[PDB]
Amino acid sequence: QTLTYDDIVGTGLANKCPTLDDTARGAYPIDSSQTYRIARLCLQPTTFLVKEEPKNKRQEAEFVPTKLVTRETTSLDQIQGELKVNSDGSLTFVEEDGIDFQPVTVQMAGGERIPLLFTVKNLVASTQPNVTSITTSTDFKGEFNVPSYRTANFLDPKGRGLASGYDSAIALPQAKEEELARANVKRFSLTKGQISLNVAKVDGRTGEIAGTFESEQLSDDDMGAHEPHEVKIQGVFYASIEPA
Amino acid sequence: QGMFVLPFMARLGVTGSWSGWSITGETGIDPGFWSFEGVALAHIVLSGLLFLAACW
Amino acid sequence: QEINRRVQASLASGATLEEAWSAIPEKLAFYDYIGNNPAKGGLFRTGPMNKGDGIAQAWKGHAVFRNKEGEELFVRRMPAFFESFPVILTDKNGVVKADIPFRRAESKYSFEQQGVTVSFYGGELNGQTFTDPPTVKSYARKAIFGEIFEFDTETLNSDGIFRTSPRG
Amino acid sequence: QAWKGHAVFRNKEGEELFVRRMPAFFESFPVILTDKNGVVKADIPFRRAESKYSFE
Amino acid sequence: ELVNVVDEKLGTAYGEKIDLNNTNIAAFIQYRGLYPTLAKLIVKNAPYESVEDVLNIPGLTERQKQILRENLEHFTVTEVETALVEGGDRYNNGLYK
Ligand code: CLA
Ligand code: CLA
Ligand SMILES: CC1=C(/C=C/C(C)=C/C=C/C(C)=C/C=C/C=C(C)/C=C/C=C(C)/C=C/C2=C(C)CCCC2(C)C)C(C)(C)CCC1
Ligand SMILES: CC1=C(/C=C/C(C)=C/C=C/C(C)=C/C=C/C=C(C)/C=C/C=C(C)/C=C/C2=C(C)CCCC2(C)C)C(C)(C)CCC1
Ligand SMILES: CCCCCCCS[C@@H]1O[C@H](CO)[C@@H](O)[C@H](O)[C@H]1O
Ligand SMILES: CCCCCCCS[C@@H]1O[C@H](CO)[C@@H](O)[C@H](O)[C@H]1O
Ligand SMILES: CCCCCCCS[C@@H]1O[C@H](CO)[C@@H](O)[C@H](O)[C@H]1O
Ligand SMILES: CCCCCCCS[C@@H]1O[C@H](CO)[C@@H](O)[C@H](O)[C@H]1O
Ligand SMILES: [Ca+2]
Ligand SMILES: [Ca+2]
Repeated sequence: QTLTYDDIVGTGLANKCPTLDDTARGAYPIDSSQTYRIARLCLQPTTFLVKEEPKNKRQEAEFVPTKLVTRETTSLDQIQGELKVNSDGSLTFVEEDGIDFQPVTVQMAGGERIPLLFTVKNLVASTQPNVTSITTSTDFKGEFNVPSYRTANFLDPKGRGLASGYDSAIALPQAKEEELARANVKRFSLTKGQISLNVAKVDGRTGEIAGTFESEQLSDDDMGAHEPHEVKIQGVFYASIEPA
Repeated sequence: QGMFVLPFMARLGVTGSWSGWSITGETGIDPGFWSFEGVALAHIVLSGLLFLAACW
Repeated sequence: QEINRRVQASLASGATLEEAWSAIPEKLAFYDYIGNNPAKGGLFRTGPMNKGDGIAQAWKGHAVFRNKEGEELFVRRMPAFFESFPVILTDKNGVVKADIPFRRAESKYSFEQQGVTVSFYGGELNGQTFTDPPTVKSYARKAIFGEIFEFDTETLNSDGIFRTSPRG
Repeated sequence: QAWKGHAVFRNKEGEELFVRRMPAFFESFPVILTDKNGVVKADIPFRRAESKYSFE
Repeated sequence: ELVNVVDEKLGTAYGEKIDLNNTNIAAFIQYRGLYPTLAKLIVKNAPYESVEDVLNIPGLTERQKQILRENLEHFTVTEVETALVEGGDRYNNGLYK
C-alpha cells in the first residue's frame, strides 16, 4: 500500500495533494457538541491566471493564462487549525500554522514575469449555516492575509532595503533624490486575498475531504517599487477533519 | 510601430511568437517552429549556407 | 581651516553666528566642496564637471547639526579614495553621536533616536532649522562632501556622478 | 492609448455643428464649423477685430 | 511622502525600550531573568494594549510575575508594525554577531 520517501523522491508526487476515490461521495457528521480541527489542509495549484492591465479602461481586463517557471514548488501543505462549529451550525476554519505560502513566478505571453506569494496565511473560512454533515455540497469561503513577497531585510541590487540597506542611490551621489524616492524608500505591503473551497469528495468514515479551490490575491509589488497584479489561482485541495 | 517585415510574415500565416503572444492578441498560442523567431532563424541559417556555397 | 578662521574672527569682533557665516564669500565655500576635488572623477566619465553634480547656482549656507541635548555634531567628511561613504556624526572630540544605520535592528545612533537637527548659517538657507529626520538626513548626506550647494542638474541633464576638472 | 469618444459640437442655440476635416494635402488647416447644411456657424479667427464666428 | 516605517519607529519608544509588541526576542537578553522563558511567553502572547498587561499571561509563576514587575520600566508598547513581525522576524531577524 504505502509510499516511502524513496518511492516519492524526485517524481513530482511530493508537490501533489492526496486524492480520494470516485467512490468517496459520503457525508461526515458534525456533532455540534464536539470540538474539531483540520489536521492537514493541502492546496495544489494547477493554474495561475493574471489579470492583464489594459490602456483601454474601456472594457474589462481578463485573467490570462501564464507559464509556471519555478517548477514543482507551488503547493501549500501540512496546514492545520481549529474547525469551529458556530451557533448557526456553520463551520469556521481558523488557520493556525503550516507550510502556508510559496513564492511562485509565472510568466505571461511575451516574457513579463509575475512573482507572487501564493498563500492562505491567517485563513478564516466558513461554510453555509446549518452544516450538520460535511457533504459534496459543502463549500468554505473566506479571507487570508498576503504580506509583502519579500520581508523587511531584503536588499535590492543596489543595497537598498527597509530594515537594512542603504537609504539612497549611493552610485549617483549628487542626483536629485525626489525622482528616486519610490525606489529608495522601501514599503512593506499587507493586503487581503479571498478563496473558495468546493468539496467534491467526502469519506464519511475517515473525515477526509477533497475538492477544487479558487483564490484571488495580489502579486509582488517589489517593496513598493511598482503596482502589483491581480492573480487568480485554481487547483485542488485535500483536508482531514478530526475530532480534537 | 514602423514594422516593415512583420506584416509580410503575418500575410502568409506567421502570426505567433515562441514567447506566447500572437498578432491577433491571443495568449498561450503555440506557433510551433514557424513563429516569427523561427522564420528569422531559418533565414539566417539559409544565408550562411548560401555564403558557403558561394565560396565553393 | 580658512573659512573657520574667518568665522572665528567675525565672532570675536562681535558678529552673530548668522552674520559671521554670511560674511563667507560663496567662492570660498565652493572650494571647500569635494565635487571640486580633481581626485573624484572617472576615466570614462566624460565632459565638464557641471555634467556630473550639475551647474552650481548658490551656496545653501553652513549646516550645523545638533542632537536633542543641543550639542554640536560634525559629519565625518568623505576622503577622495571613497566612491561611497557612511554618514557618521561625532561630537567635537570625535565621539560618535549619530549615524545613518544600515542594519536597523540594533541601531543606537539613528537621527530619530538622537533627535538630530540641522540649522543653516549664511547662504540661501540662512536662519532656517529643519527637525524632520528625512530632511536632516538629506543634509547630513551632503555634508560628507563639505559645504552644501544648490545645483541646476536639468540644463545639462547632469547625472549626479563626479567628474574631474582640467587639472586632473 | 484610448479613444476619447465622439465629440459633438453645438452652438448656444443647441444646433449641432460639424468641424471641417483636414484634407491630406494640407500641413495645417483652419478650424471651421458649419451646420448640417454646410453653412458656417463658428470658427477660430485669425484677425479678431471683425470676427463674427468666434466660439465665444 | 513615502516613509521608511522602521526608521520612523526608531523615533518612538521602540527606539528606547523593549517593545513587547515589536522588538525581536534577543533583546530580552539585556536584563536579568527574561530569556528565554519569559521572552518566549511575551512574544507568544503579544500584542499588549499596555505594558502592565504582560502580567496577565496565563500560567505564570509568582517568581515570573515578580521578574516582570521589576522589568516593566524597561518595556514599552507601540502599534504592531507588520514589517517587524512578519517573516517570523521577532524570533530570528537575520542578525547574529
Ligand atoms: C526557401 C524558401 C523560402 C521560404 C519558404 C521563405 C519565406 C518567407 N520569406 Mg524569405 N527568402 C528566401 C527563401 C524563402 N523565404 C531566399 C532565397 C531569399 C533571398 C532572395 C529570401 C529573402 C526574403 C526577403 C528579403 C523577405 C523574405 C520574407 C519571407 C516571408 C514572406 C514571403 C513573401 O511575401 O514573398 C513574396 C514573394 C513574391 C511576391 C514572389 C514574386 C515572384 C515573381 C512575381 C515572379 C516573376 C518571375 C516568374 C518566373 C514569372 C513566371 C511565373 C509563371 C508561374 C507564370 C516568408 C516567411 C519577407 C519577410 O517577412 O522577412 C522576415 C521579406 O521581406 N524573404
Ligand atoms: C592633452 C590632451 C587633452 C586633455 C587633457 C583634454 C581635456 C579635456 N577636454 Mg579636450 N581635446 C583634445 C585634447 C585634450 N583634452 C583633442 C586632441 C581634441 C580633438 C579630439 C579634444 C576635443 C574636446 C571636445 C570636443 C571636448 C573636450 C573636453 C575636454 C574635457 C573632458 C575630457 C574627457 O572627458 O576625456 C575623456 C577621456 C577619455 C574617455 C580617455 C580616452 C582614452 C583612449 C580612448 C584610450 C585608447 C586606448 C588605445 C586605443 C590602446 C592602444 C593599444 C595598442 C597600443 C595595443 C577635458 C577638460 C570636453 C569639454 O568639456 O569641453 C568644453 C569636450 O566637449 N575636448
Ligand atoms: C543604408 C541605406 C540603404 C541600403 C541599405 C542596404 C543595401 C542594406 C543591406 C543590408 C544587408 C545586406 C544585411 C545583411 C545581413 C546579413 C546577416 C546578418 C547574415 C548572417 C549570417 C550568419 C550569422 C551565418 C552563419 C552561418 C554560416 C556562415 C555557415 C553555416 C551555418 C551558420 C548559419 C551558423 C537604402 C538604399 C535602403 C537607403 C537608406 C539607407
Ligand atoms: C526542403 C525543405 C525546406 C527548404 C530547404 C532549403 C531551401 C534548403 C536549402 C539548402 C542549401 C542552401 C544548402 C547549401 C549547402 C551548401 C554547402 C554544402 C556548401 C559547402 C561549401 C564548401 C564545402 C566550401 C568549401 C570551401 C570553403 C568554405 C572556403 C574556400 C575553400 C573551399 C571552396 C574548399 C523547408 C525548410 C522549407 C521545409 C521543408 C523541407
Ligand atoms: C533565432 C533565435 C532568436 C532568439 C529568440 C528570443 C526569444 S523570443 C522573444 O522573447 C521575448 C521574451 O519572452 C519576447 O518579449 C519577444 O516578443 C520574443 O520575440
Ligand atoms: C534548428 C531548430 C530545430 C528546432 C525544431 C523544433 C520543432 S517544434 C515542432 O515543430 C513542428 C513544425 O512546426 C510543429 O508542428 C510541432 O507542433 C512543434 O512542436
Ligand atoms: C539554434 C537553436 C535555437 C532554437 C530554439 C528552438 C525553439 S523551439 C520552439 O520553442 C517554443 C517555446 O520557446 C515552442 O512554442 C515551440 O513549440 C517550439 O517549436
Ligand atoms: C530631500 C530633499 C530635501 C533636502 C535637500 C537635499 C540636499 S541639497 C540638494 O542636493 C541635490 C543633490 O542631491 C542638488 O541637485 C540640489 O540642488 C540641492 O537642493
Ligand atoms: Ca461540491
Ligand atoms: Ca535627468
